[PDB]
Parts: sequence; C-alpha cells; structure tokens
Amino acid sequence: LFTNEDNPHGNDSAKASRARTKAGDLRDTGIFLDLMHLKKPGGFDISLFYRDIIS
Amino acid sequence: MEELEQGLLMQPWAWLQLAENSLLAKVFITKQGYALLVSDLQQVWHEQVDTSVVSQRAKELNKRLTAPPAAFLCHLDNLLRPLLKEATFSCDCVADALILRVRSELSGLPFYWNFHCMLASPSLVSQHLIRPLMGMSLALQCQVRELATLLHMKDLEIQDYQESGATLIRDRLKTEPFEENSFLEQFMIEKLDGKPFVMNLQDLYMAVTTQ
Amino acid sequence: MEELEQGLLMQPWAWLQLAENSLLAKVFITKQGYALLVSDLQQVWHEQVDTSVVSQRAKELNKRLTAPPAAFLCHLDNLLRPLLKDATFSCDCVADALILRVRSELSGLPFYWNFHCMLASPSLVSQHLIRPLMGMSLALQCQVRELATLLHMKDLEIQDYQESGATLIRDRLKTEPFEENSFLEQFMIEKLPEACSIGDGKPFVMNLQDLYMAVTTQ
Amino acid sequence: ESEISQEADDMAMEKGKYVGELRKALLSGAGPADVYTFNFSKESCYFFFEKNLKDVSFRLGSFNLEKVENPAEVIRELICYCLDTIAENQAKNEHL
Repeated sequence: LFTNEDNPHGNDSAKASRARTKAGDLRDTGIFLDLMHLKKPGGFDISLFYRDIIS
Repeated sequence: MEELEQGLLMQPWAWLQLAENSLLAKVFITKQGYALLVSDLQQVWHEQVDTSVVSQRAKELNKRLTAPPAAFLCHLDNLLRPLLKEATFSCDCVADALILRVRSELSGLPFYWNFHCMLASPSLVSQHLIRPLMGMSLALQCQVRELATLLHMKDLEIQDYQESGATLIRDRLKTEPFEENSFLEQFMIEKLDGKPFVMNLQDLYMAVTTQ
Repeated sequence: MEELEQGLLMQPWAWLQLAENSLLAKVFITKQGYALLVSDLQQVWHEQVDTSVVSQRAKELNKRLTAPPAAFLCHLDNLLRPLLKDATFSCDCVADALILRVRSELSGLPFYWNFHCMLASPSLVSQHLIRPLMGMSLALQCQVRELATLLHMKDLEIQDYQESGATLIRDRLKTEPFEENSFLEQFMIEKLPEACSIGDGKPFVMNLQDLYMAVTTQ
Repeated sequence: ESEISQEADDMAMEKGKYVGELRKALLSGAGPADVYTFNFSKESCYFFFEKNLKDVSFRLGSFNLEKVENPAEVIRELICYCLDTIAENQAKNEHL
C-alpha cells in the first residue's frame, strides 16, 4: 500500500481501532501488508501510526 | 539630584547599529546641556559636563570654523534622528591605546577626528540598575506562579473532563496525575555574548522600568 | 584566577544579618580567602586587595594585626552554617563612608577588627560582572516564556476539547482562556499598585535565590 | 579644498548628495515653494552667502573674490557662445 499519508487517522478513533483489529485478524490469518514513504521519501517521516504493528 | 536622571531613564535605550559589539546608550539632548550617555556595557561616558569639552573639541581642530552652542545642541538632537527606525563608531582590536579610526571616503582627503576617552572606572557596575531588574524578576516570578496556578486549576477542571467528556482522544496525550518531581525535572534538565540580551530585552525592559 | 568567580558566584543569595539595611550582599566560603561581591550595574564597592600590598600595610603600616592570617583562614574554614544559629553586624548609616564594622567575635571577648571598602580589581570585575545580565536573559527569560507557551498549548487543548464535545456545564469552572496581552493590560491598569511586593525580600530567600543559582549555574 | 569637510562631517553626509545639490542649484531650475534668500550685502562690504532652513544658521561655502582685468572680452565671448549654441540647437531641431 503506497500513499502520501503518513497517518490518515485524524478522523474518529473508532475507525483506527477497527483497522487495528482487522490488521490483527489478518496477521493471525497470515496476511502481511507493506507501506512506505511516498510524500517525503527518506527521513523516516512515514508511518507515524502504522509503525505500531506493521513492519 | 533626581530630575535629570529621572527624565533620562524614561528615554528608551538606543542600540547603535555597528554590527560588531553591543552598545546600550541613552541620548536625550533637548536642554540643560547634552545627555550623551555612551556606554559599551563596561564603561558609561558620564558626558554631562558643561560646554568645556565641546568647546575644546570644536576649537582645537577648527581654528577658522565656529558654531554656536545652540547649533551644537540642535545638531546633537538631530544626530540620531535617522537611526531609531548613521553616526556609526568603529572600535579596533589594538591594545589599551584605543584610537578610533574613521576612514570614510567623502572628499578624497581623509578627515581627521580624535575620540577622547578616559580610564574605565572599575567601580561603575554595582549600585542601582539591577534593583529595577530585581523588581522585573519579581514580577516575572509572580507571573510564573500565576500561570502555574492557572495550569493547576485547568488541570483540575480537566479532571472533570473525563467523566463528562470521553471526546476524541488520540490516546497519546493522556493526563497523568501531577507530580512535582517530574515537573521540576522537566523544567531543569531539558528546557534549561551580549547581542541576544539586548535584542531580546529592549522591548521588555520598557514595560516595568517605570513602575 | 578563574577560580574566585567560579567559586564565588555559587553563593546562595542570602541576606547578611545587618541591623538596619536590607542590601543584597553575597560571599562564598573560599579556601583561598574571601571577596564580597555585589552586582547592581552602577557603582562597585568590593573588597579585594593584593597579597603583597596588604603584606606591607600589615608589616609597616598596621600595628593592630595581633592575630596571624592563619587564624582568619581557620575561622573562615570552620564556618559551615550560613545563617546565625540564634555576632550581630551593626552599621551606622550617618555619612557617605559606610564603615561596616565587622566585630570579629567567636565566643566571649569580642576581638577588635574592622573592614574597609577600597577599590576592586578592574580586570576581574569588568570581565565577570557583566555576565549575569546575559545569564539571566538566555536562561530564565527563555524558560519562563516556554512555560507560558506550555500554558498556551494547554489552553489550546482545553479549547479544542470544548469544541469537540465535553461542553462545560457549571458556572464555577466557567472561565475564559488566558490571554497574555489582556493579562498585562489588566495588571497595568488595575492590580499594578497592589502587586508591588518588595518589603524585605520575602521571595529573595525562598524562590529568587535558588532560581538565580539555577540561572548563574552556567 | 579648504573648507569642504565640515559639510560632510557636521550633518555626517557623503559625496554625491553635495554633488547633486551643486548640479541642481548652479544650473537652471528653482522651486516656488522653497524661497531662496540670496543676500548680497553691499552695505556691509562683506561678501558671504547663507542658506536658512528650519530657523537655524548653517554653512554652505566660501568664495573669496579677485577682480578680473578683462570682463568685457569674456562676457562678449560668453554671449557669442550662447548665440552659437542657440543656432546649433535650432539647426538640430529643424533637422530632427
């Protein structure tokens, strides 16, 4: 998954919690996701929120 | 006794734009002589003397040019007018024989002028000026205490904001119980020339220097 | 040299026990001696004499020095308490020459001794008695402003909590967000006459001194 | 070059401004708003000129006089040159 959003979760935290739950579900299932900087390549400025449980 | 210094202290300090040192000088030349208070933070020129030095400077270099003291005081008043929005003085890196050099090219032939300077008195920096600075420090401490009390009561009101609140919380900004040790540690460890002093306190100094 | 000012500015701002005056005077116990340092930016009266000159003035100008300098050094060294345990320093403010007669009295018969405020050293004073202004600015006038900004972001958090729910109900906590300009204006117009707190220096010994040591640490 | 540095030191001004003032004062051109007081004191037998402004007296220059012995020839040559340059300007005007 590639996008310019380092943390698109300024919206309701319920959506973020549901996304985290689904990420845990797919990790249990065996699904792995990839995201990396697009807006500002380099600088480790990406994945402000996704750095928690996505690697 | 108090009239001249009281009137001069209300006058704002004039930092000279020389871009090589810090100059905290007061100028107010309207009447009762001239108040040319030149100070380089180490020696203030108490140049409140009578017309003796002005006359000797004007006559020892000009044997054929004379100007009245009224013209002199008018020119002194008009000296620093286009500078408070050049009359720049340049020092040198030479030994105790402090000879100021003015090599401005105005007519092709260099103009010669001597800057008389006396010995710097080491008994000029411990009597008065910090006492108003201690008053300003006390005012700042009172402001800090008021802001801390405001922070504390706002924190108490925030404690009311979790039972009637539960709004959108990023979960990375929870309010822990206030601890004095952590407060002091964060105030001490982390958030702990002359030019920054003047260009940071020229505006603030006029606020409390009156009362 | 590079040890008297470093080993002397660390003295906590402690009021000397004068009978009448309330001057700000600090001196720190130094193994090499003592030098009363005062800083107020207008006129210095600081006791600092060369060893040689006081040596000749004691050998062939002062006949009252009936106690060796070792006794004075021992008394200076064996003084751990800054504040008097209960040797009152009296002054006679009757003329310009403020002769602070320091009655050297240990226990019993008061030894006869007196001070004299001569000219201080030019180099050391001119080099190290202008620093406190910049030391105050760079540290304190940045820390205080950062505290004010922290209050400002706390107010921002309060206001965008309010705009995102959690509407305040009771009138007791119903208070407007703080403004620096309005606070300064109301201080100048209303509470400036009643906020003038000088007295005898109540915060000078409880808050000013420690924060000033924090300022003068660097 | 006897008394010019005071007009650059007292009011602390550099060259160019004085050059421009000389060029726009010595040549043609005047301002109705700014009155000019060219006081040539014949009664006192003392030659000097003053420029008054903001009710203060300053200095502008000094000009000692030495009588010339051939004024008629120089004036006649001056008027002849003026007529010649009028003719040249008119000829250039008609050619243009």
